[PDB]
Amino acid sequence: GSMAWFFGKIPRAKAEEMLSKQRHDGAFLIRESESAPGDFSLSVKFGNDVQHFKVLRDGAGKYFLWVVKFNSLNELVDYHRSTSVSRNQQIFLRDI
Repeated sequence: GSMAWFFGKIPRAKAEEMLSKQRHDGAFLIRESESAPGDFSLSVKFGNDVQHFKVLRDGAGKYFLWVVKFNSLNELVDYHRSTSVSRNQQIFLRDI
């Protein structure tokens, strides 16, 4: 029933001003970006600064801020020693 976080089209500069007054870190708003059709941005008050993040999209039109992909098998395996191979189960890799 209406999202307080959607501020439509507004200049970066207006959200900075409107966020630096929000006291609690993690205060945020999404905003249609002002130069790229359908682009979105997420602005976050954090610390004494106000931060911005491009809202990425994939060829399927999924949205995501950041994802993790590796350059090689070595790195892929190295990562999953501390984070789940699966997503529904927590299975970590341990060398035999």
